[PDB]
Amino acid sequence: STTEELAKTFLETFNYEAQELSYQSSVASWNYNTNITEENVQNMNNAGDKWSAFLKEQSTLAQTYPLQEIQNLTVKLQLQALQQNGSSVLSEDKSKRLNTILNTMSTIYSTGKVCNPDNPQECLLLEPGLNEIMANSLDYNERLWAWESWRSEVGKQLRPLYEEYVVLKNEMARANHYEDYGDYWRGDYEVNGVDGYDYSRGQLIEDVEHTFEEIKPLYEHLHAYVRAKLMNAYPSYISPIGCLPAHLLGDMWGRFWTNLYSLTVPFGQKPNIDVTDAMVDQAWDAQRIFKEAEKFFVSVGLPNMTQGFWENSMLTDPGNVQKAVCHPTAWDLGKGDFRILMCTKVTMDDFLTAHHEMGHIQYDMAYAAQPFLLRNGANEGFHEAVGEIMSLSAATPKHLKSIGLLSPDFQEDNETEINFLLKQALTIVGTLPFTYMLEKWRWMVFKGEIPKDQWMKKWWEMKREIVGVVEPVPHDETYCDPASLFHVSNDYSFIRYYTRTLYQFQFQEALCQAAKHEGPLHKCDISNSTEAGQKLFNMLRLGKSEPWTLALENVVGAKNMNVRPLLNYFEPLFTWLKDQNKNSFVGWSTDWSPYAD
Amino acid sequence: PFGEVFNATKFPSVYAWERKKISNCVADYSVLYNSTFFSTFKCYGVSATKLNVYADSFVVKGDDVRQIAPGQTGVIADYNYKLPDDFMGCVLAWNTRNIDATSTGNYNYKYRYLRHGKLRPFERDISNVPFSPDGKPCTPPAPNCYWPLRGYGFYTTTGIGYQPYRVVVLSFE
Ligand SMILES: [Cl-]
Ligand SMILES: [Zn+2]
Repeated sequence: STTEELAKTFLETFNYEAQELSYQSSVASWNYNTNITEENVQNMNNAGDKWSAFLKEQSTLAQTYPLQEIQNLTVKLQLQALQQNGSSVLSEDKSKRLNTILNTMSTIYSTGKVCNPDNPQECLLLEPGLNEIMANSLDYNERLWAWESWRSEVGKQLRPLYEEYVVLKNEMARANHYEDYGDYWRGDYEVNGVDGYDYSRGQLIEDVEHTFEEIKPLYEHLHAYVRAKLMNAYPSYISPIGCLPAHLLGDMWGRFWTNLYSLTVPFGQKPNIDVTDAMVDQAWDAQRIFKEAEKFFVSVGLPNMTQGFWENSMLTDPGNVQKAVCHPTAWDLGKGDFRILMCTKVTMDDFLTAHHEMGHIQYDMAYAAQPFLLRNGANEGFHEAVGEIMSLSAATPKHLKSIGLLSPDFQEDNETEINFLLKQALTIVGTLPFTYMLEKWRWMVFKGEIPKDQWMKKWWEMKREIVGVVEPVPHDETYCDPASLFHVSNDYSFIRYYTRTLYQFQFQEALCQAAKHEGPLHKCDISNSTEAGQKLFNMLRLGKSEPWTLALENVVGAKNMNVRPLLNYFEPLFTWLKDQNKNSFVGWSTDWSPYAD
Repeated sequence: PFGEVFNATKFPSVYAWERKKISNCVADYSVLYNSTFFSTFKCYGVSATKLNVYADSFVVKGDDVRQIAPGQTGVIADYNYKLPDDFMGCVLAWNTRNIDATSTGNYNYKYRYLRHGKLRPFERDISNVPFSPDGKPCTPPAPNCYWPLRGYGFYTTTGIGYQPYRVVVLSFE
């Protein structure tokens, strides 16, 4: 009856009870998202609420145990988790208010709809409407309008709240011995005692700012290329040495340059790594899609989906007489009860998606052995990276012919490739900086390094440095754009999107050299290779069990996030660009502006 | 005579398992030889006939079936049912999701997970006194107080590993 021995027996009780409440919570949450009625929705809460109850109870109960008295390190790790000291350390007044804030921001962002200044009787929501505009509109003004309309109505409104939002949130952090709400988030990456596998809540910032450096060349160059391309799209509205106008980047914030493919495509005279037709032309149905993906993973020495998986899962839109949420989703309801929700539609996008999702399911199972509190990805990124690993292999024309969705006779030429390759930069390499500057800004704002009256004059002072992008109208502290984006005005660790990006590649490399790959890194298809599968299943079955660094090791074979393998995926490209930019200017002046004066 | 344990309407909960004694009787074993129905038959003794007994029945989780066999640390064999390291006969099981599992959960089947000491072969424990890892008599919701018995709660929709399987341990002497 030591201090450990007592905790030992605590967790044991927590595990068996959490398994039942959590299962009850998911099943309800499941019946809703797949039947949306009144009885099913009301229910979702009761169950969800009970599970919410059990937590605070069990959290402010794990206090009985002073962490520093643990030898079986695991216990400390678990105990640590239950130590979600929530937002209790505050005052019932503040905690109340805090949640009142979050909630508003959330509903403002969800409800906020702007109305046509040139047709007050008509209005639009972010999605669709506004977003519909930011992706397809070629009207410099219409784009300009929506961009400002949004950051002008809801933006401003969120300014007050965010201001208070910070303080309170910061207060919390400090109490728990964290430098700020910032050093809080960074926590997710921390490691304590294990030798050569530790990691500080600060080295993230180092290893991020370090890695990001090696990416600059590739970025500057992609930037420079799309720039001139845009210069043609929006004649005269751009500077050949200046930055890029925020309302012109494929979506409402410039998150991803994806939608710019339209007018940046290297060779318009190329066509289909789109089997969408081939699928419909072969009468493939839902089942085929998922059944086929099951094969893929088997092909690398992993298991068939559970007998239950097929019995419970929802693979096709129920139609009417039963309304349901169609976000494709992986489900790990626990009790060895896995399943996917997808309103499947015989297309390629969906076909890859189905693989991506079955990747999550694959990860989930792998770590089912681990104790209830360790059943997750090494970190926030790991789980998404694992899924995108699959999307990567299945997308190869190689794998597509391999399966009979692409006429065996089709031969890939190095131009259709540059395409795809850049259609990638647009998404993978466009959001990289956008992400680094974002979190860095919140990051700084949380170490106080950025005053309330320079909150935009600091935003865009780095948007013009890190991202080489400009504001089409200047903003004052009336506006609060760094929050105009879901992830921010709804409180979320946004750095995941960065780290998950590298991780997914060192994983893709690790698996190609292991599965013996001869062509350029993006031609890889781990498919049919079991030996490289084994290499995956090591970092997989760990769950949160080890330090992500060890987890990373197991596959890649290193102990840190190296960007060199991303650069590798984008090397046939990287040069093709230095070539287009022989006459273009590579870089940008932080001073140039679209509005002028 | 066996038709009363197998085929039986209701089954006992592990910790409180039921032992049947069949004296002066004969059965072919062929009602058992065939019918794949069973998901387990490991017979730690033989597999023939000689018209010559013990038959304990109860219900455990799926993956918990692994534990009804000699050796095997437990948590089920440590605290609910322990088969002798040596002396043996047979262990039998079948899936009963529809009989013992509901769509809302059926927490009627229990198992002990907290105990002081391990169960010596064939032993049984129906105690139900608040547990504490030192002996201090408990009184919930006091700290470090747990009721040693818990429900399984078999939902019709859970993994085969977490589905209700009934067990009959036929022991010969
Ligand atoms: Cl912005
Ligand atoms: Zn995903």
